[PDB]
Amino acid sequence: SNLIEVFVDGQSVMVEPGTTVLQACEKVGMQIPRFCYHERLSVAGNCRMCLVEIEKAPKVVAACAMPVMKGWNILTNSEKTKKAREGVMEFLLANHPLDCPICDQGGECDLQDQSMMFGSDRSRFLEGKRAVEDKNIGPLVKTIMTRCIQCTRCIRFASEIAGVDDLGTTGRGNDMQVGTYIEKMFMSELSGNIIDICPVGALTSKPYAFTARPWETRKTESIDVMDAVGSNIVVSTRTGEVMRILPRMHEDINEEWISDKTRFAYDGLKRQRLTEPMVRNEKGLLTHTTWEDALSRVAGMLQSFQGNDVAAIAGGLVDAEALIALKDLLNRVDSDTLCTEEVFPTAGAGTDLRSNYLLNTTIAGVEEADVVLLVGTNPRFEAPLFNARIRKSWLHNDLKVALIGSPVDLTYRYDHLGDSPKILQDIASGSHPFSQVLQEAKKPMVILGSSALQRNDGAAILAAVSNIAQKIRTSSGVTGDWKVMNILHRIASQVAALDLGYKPGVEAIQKNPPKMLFLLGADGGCITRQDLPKDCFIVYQGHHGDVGAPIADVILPGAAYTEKSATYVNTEGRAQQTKVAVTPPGLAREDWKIIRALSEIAGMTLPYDTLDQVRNRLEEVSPNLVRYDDVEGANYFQQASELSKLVNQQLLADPLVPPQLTIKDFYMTDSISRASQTMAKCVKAVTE
Amino acid sequence: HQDLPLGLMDDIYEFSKNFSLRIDELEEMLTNNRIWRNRTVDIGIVTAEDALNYGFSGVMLRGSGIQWDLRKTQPYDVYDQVEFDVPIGSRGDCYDRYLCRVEEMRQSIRIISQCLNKMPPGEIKVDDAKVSPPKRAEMKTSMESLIHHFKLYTEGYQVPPGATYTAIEAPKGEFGVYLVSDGSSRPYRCKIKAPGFAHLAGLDKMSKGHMLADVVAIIGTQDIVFGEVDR
Amino acid sequence: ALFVHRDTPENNPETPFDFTPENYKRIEAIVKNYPEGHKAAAVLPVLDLAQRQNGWLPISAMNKVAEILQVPPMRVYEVATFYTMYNRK
Amino acid sequence: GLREIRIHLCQRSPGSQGVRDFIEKRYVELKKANPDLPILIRECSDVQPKLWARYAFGQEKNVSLNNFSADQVTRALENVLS
Amino acid sequence: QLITVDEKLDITTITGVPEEHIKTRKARIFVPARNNMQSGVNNTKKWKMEFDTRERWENPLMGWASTADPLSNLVLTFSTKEDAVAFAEKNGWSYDVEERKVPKPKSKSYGANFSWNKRTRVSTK
Amino acid sequence: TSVKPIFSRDMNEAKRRVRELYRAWYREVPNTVHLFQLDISVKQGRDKVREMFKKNAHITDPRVVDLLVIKGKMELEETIKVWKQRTHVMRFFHETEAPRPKDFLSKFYVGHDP
Amino acid sequence: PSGEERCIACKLCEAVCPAQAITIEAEPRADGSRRTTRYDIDMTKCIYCGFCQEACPVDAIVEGPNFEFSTETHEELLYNKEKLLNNGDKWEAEIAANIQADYLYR
Amino acid sequence: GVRTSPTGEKVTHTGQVYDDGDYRKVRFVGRQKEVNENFAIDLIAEQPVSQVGSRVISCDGGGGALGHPRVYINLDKETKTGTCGYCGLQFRQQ
Amino acid sequence: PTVKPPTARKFIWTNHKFNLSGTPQQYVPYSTTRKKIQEWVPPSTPYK
Amino acid sequence: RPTVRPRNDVAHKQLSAFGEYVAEILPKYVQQVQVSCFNELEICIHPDGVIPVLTFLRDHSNAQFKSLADLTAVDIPTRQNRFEIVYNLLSLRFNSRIRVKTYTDELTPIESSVPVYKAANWYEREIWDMFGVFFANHPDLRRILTDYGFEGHPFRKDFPLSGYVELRYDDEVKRVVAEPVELAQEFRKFDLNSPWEAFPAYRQPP
Ligand code: SF4
Ligand code: SF4
Ligand code: SF4
Ligand code: SF4
Ligand code: FES
Ligand SMILES: [K+]
Ligand SMILES: [Zn+2]
Repeated sequence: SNLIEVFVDGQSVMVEPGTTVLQACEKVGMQIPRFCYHERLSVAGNCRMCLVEIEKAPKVVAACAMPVMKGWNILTNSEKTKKAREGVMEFLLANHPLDCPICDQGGECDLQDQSMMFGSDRSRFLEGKRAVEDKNIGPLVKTIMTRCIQCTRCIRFASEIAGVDDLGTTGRGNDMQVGTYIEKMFMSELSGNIIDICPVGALTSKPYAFTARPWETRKTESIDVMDAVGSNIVVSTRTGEVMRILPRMHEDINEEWISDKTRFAYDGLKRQRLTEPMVRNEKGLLTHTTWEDALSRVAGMLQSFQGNDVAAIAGGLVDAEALIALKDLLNRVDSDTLCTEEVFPTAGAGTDLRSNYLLNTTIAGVEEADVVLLVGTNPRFEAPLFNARIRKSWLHNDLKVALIGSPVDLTYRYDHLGDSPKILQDIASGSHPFSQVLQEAKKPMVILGSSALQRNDGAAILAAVSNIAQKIRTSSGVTGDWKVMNILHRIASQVAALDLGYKPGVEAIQKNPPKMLFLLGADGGCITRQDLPKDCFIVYQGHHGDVGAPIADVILPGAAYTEKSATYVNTEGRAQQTKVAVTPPGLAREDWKIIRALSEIAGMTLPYDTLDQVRNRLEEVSPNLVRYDDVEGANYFQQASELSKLVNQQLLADPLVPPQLTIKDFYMTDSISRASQTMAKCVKAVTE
Repeated sequence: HQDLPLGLMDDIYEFSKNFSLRIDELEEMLTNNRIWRNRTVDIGIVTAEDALNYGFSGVMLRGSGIQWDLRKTQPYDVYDQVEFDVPIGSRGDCYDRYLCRVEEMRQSIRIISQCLNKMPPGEIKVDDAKVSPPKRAEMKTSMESLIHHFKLYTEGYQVPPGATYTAIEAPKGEFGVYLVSDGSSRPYRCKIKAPGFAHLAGLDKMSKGHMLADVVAIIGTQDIVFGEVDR
Repeated sequence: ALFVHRDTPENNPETPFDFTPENYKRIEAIVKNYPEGHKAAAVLPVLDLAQRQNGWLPISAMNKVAEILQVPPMRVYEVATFYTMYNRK
Repeated sequence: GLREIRIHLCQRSPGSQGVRDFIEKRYVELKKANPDLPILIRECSDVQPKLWARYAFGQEKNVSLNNFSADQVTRALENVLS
Repeated sequence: QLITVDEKLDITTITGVPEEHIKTRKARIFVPARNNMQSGVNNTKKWKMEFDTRERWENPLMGWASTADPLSNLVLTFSTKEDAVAFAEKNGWSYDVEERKVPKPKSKSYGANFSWNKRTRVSTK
Repeated sequence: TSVKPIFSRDMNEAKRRVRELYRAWYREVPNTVHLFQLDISVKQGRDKVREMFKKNAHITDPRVVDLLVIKGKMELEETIKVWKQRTHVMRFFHETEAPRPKDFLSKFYVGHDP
Repeated sequence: PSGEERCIACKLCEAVCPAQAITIEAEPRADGSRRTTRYDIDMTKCIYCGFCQEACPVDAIVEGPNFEFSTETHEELLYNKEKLLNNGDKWEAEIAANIQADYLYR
Repeated sequence: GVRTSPTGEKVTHTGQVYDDGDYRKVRFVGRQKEVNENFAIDLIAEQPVSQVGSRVISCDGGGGALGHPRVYINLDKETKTGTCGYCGLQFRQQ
Repeated sequence: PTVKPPTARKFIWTNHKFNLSGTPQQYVPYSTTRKKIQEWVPPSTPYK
Repeated sequence: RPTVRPRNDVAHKQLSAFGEYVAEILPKYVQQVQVSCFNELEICIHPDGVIPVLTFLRDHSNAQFKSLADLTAVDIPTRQNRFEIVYNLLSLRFNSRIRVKTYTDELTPIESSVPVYKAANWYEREIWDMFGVFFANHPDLRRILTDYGFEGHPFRKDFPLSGYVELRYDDEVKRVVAEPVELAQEFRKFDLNSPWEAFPAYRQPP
């Protein structure tokens, strides 16, 4: 059609016009050497490692930037190409420091490896080397700038991806230095990604420093649970210990980035851990006991209560396996008070229809939107990788973005309509000028943050926002298959709990206080003993001792997300599973096994004894929960809107203020990140 | 790995000077001894054709008159630049194989004499820092040298994909390796051909119609080390 | 000389610098020479104008230019350290 | 008594056509009649449509809805609700 | 003279693997993700098969990492997804297959760095 | 599905070879107990033989049965010719290995293995 | 000569060891220096091949001249960093001389 | 800088010491805890900072090829010393 | 050493020690690393 | 060049011509013939051709491969026929070597080559012992290297390096006993493969 023919070493290839010589070589399966080029950044063409010979042409060309022409034969292994690589590698190493033994990149260094494969095997540089002073840019990223090869990946990433223009080059010639010039910290929710994209040891993880080498680490491909994006990760382990967290490429979720909480909070898994079951001694103090005794104590209380007298609350890091098991157990004593700490209005359709509480456009669908309206959300801190995707569309597609709420910094310019929730009434009625933008839009997208739904008037807001999406789809602006309404969650376990029939929020517990309460990783402090009968019997199951454990009667040590194979559903409804990287510490156990064991002792044995069986049970309640890496799609937005209009609830005057306004509120949000000494250094740095 | 320390060659010369007399004293005890001959002559006779079909090599072939020595027929390293004679037996028994080994010792001294006189100067490992590690002084001064030292001692050098069967004239017979490379820095498969594996498989054949004490002599004449037989 | 700035009592972000009214009128003419939407093109002439008023470029002078043209301060630091006619001392 | 109803169906398959028509026509009326009853509708591609009912103490019953019609689906729920 | 067997190839009984390391193990069949520290893609060509991670504890004497899982280090390489699945089936191993992730083709334009009216214009090189 | 056979051309042929192996193993147990001076009873030894044959009863592939019989005959020869020592014959009984918990609760208490 | 340890926890010796006889852990020292917290050599796994001292870029680990160190228990042959550092302090007078006599062949 | 904990056990340069309730200290009963007493962190801090008259200085640890790989150290900062990452010697521009 | 004495270092042992195996001065191995996982310590007050 | 292994063009032509010669004479079994860049000739044959091909190479006047140097197996689990049987033969008359390869799976027997080369007797016992490949019509096929009663075939790629059981002496039963393997220090798996291609000449197609 519009494809053109080129040759790579004589093999014909059909490429789209504009394809670069480097991209043509990928199709035949050749990787051209590179340093400055990165496929997710702008082309720079400065390292010159990609120089390649085009047949008959006397000058080598930079394959990463040169558009390939018709009939070109790219000679990727000719002597002219090989000598160009040897020459560039010679210049890269001329001033590079002899640091490999003390350098943390050693073993997974592109300079080392491309020197081995494409460079010469010796030196003829007989002078002294350049040495530069180091730059301090925060507690996360260590700089040894003598190792920098001036590829400018960090500068391009900081400016384009993170939307931060704080890194540049100062000076000229051989004395050109990368940095901030002034004493500044590069503290961004995405900052830790410059460690990955720096090809050399110039930028390195400060927490990870000196602890491991890459050849000795075992890699476990898993899922992040620090937010509801479900970023794909790799957990590096060595001899039973978690060493670091790396991004895992997924084009439709996180691409090859992760947030700084995902990257660095893992050190909280080594602190404040629950390693033994505990019960209260006669003096009212928690004391270690056996699995025998702790489960028997709970099973005895469980067998004596029924119906509303037993309730449970699920925290933000709970796996779907544990969720359904606890629902099944309480359903055998006739309790339906299965609650979450995160609120979602149950008015109208509630959780009957999945589309009512999903990111129906999907994360990838942001790149196709032409207008985005954000309501009551700081997506920069609630969903860092979802916010990075918006900026990608803002930068490349010219996306128009408007916000209702606090005028927070999103890393890109946007139209601020204000913070009063009555703007939503104006937009839907047609008086606000922005409604003209929405109507003209051909693929508009409306995102309402789950944080805004935590207000008392959350139901009114969801009705007001859902109404705006009703207006657009009645006009011709949209093609039908395109979905406009979206909810942006911030809690890893929220979507799975809603899918399973949990009641969002703890309103039911407040309405019928229980005599026995299960706190399943619940550390939001939403229910305290001041909300419960004087002798409530509280059971806490979790992996950290934080807010829930101190007030419990029985403590059951569970596993963290790195210590189990567990299912988590992200904000768009995609179901993904973690894998065991290391086993739980001490006497801690897999969370669904604790409930399965407790049920047997209580005489209400659940009908599943393996992870495969409890996942077959998950399929019974919601078949999408076992379709791993699949986004299913939910319809009946029309029906949800009709149900949402039955009850008319008014909007409070309070302006929409997101929970996280500045970066200091981003670092500590769950029990793991609250236990991280790395996260406390970040909080201290951005304040002091 | 390293070059000869200064003064080593003179000491090797001193040892080689007196060694033939030591072989002579050994022969004085055994070669013409009627008891030694009674224990070895016509013991464990193997025909030339049976030796080949049973997979024998080394002295087990040459004791039966087969004119084969991998150092002559398929030379490796510099064996084609040294002069020596291959001892050949005529009766295929333990005594002829014993004489072959004693004569091979004399020829080894003859070859060592030429190596001491013909030792050339120069480097000791291939000047190719992507295979052989650079000198420690280079590793501590040159960026390329340090990188190659680091990679050679962690990942190791990658071997192009392929499979070879390579064999030498080991003192016990043909010692070979069937080495399979998959393109990485670790071998995919490494079969070891031990000359004693086939030789011990022939013990049943070679011992037919002999006394219980002739089995002692027959395992002796094959020179079996169960490190190579068992791997 | 160096290409990293360290605050000192003579040279810090609170060192007083501001364009005189006459130089603001000149700044307006400089900025008018370039297409609307590309005001970053005025960085070189306006840094020079700051140096002609002041003699040299304190870090506060660099920050003022970045503020007038709405360019990130780093992008003005890169220019100031690249071209040799700017005196940073 | 009854505690929960779950309806499974495919978004595209003809076997789920009748259930899709029920939700698009009757679900809103059903939810208004039973505002305190979780009627979890969960779509998933390629699933055989089913109707799950949860009664007291975890008892469950499932009725196939394959190749049903909208009125046949209405009766099946009527049996559960009754 | 050939014979006919209509059955499913199974060799669980003639491999000598203990029963618990057949029935209780979960095999993962996947193409390894690119190590995001490096740009090389040569480690994402072949399919792998690994097993579920099991307990590692600290040796009382030295503090070394102990294990009782004989398959803790077993990694097999396969040319295709179907070669890996076939091998898992005949060995009786329950398995999960993960579809290969391929980087989406990109549109790289050096000229876009200097756009007249688009946000793709870079502020620095 | 046309494959080269080992010995048996169908399951009925294979079942014959299986029964001959059982007879040979059944008759050798009393001698095995005596030659190796085992401290198990002849009935215990024969029960183990039945146990080993029993756990292969589901096989329907004649080639797999032939290999199972081939392996079983080799084991019989090692025992008949006294190549096995006393230690080898007693490894079928795992006398020093404490019983392994089988139910869910027992396995939950001890560790993480399923 | 200052008394600072030569080893910088590069783990090249651990990588090359044909017997997997070396176990190393490291972290930033209180002065920020890159140093080991664990350095074990299982002397009953070791093959005394010298590959570790060839791989070491700073001459930190060496095989000394002592060969008369047989023990009465297995556990005494599991060396940790304290034992190996004491061996260095014990034998340095002779190790340095041996290195001086052979480093030009390396 | 060897020191003893309350139980009387010496603390190693790595900070190791068995706590009070740890049974594993029974291995030292009737024997001794091997502890090297030349702490490297303390010995390297006794070395005097070297005064040089250049922005960049090189260190090979001494001994030429018997030291460590040769590295170059930038001395532009006047608020701290330049330290060698291999041997810990310190340098200051004069 | 009377003719070519060894280089003096202040960390070198002044007193040589022979083989100490089988004595109360024998080497006893132990792990030189610190504890990896810090457990949660419950409060000492019975607020519950 | 001093560091580069020199090429021998005459032996490459010679071994190529002999490879076609064998292919022309044994078309019923020969599936592939190739000569490596270091001049080793490999004949890949259908497994039914083991005895006819090996007999021809031993007895034919222009072959005379009288000595079986080695017989081994290679396990490639990704292949349907995972086991590759490799015969390395030596011709003293023509001072040449040849490699003959075939294949089989777990359940398919290969014909014993003992009739052609008595040397093969123990090699096939080792292949049976260590890979579990059955050889039909073998005079005495049994384990040769492993312990009596050993279960499994250790040289298979999916057999764990340290096995499944380990031995110790137990005082209670006064004999050596076998128990499930536990390691005080687990073997440390290393990922050494660089993510950059080393040898373009061997690149597989995309
Ligand atoms: S960046 Fe790479 S080449 Fe440079 S010192 Fe570190 S490991 Fe060596
Ligand atoms: S610090 Fe790293 S990413 Fe930034 S320019 Fe230097 S080498 Fe490139
Ligand atoms: S000498 Fe011992 S410790 Fe050193 S590399 Fe060889 S086996 Fe490992
Ligand atoms: S002893 Fe040498 S090779 Fe081993 S970690 Fe220390 S510095 Fe590296
Ligand atoms: S990759 Fe093309 S010049 Fe850097
Ligand atoms: K890096
Ligand atoms: Zn130094």
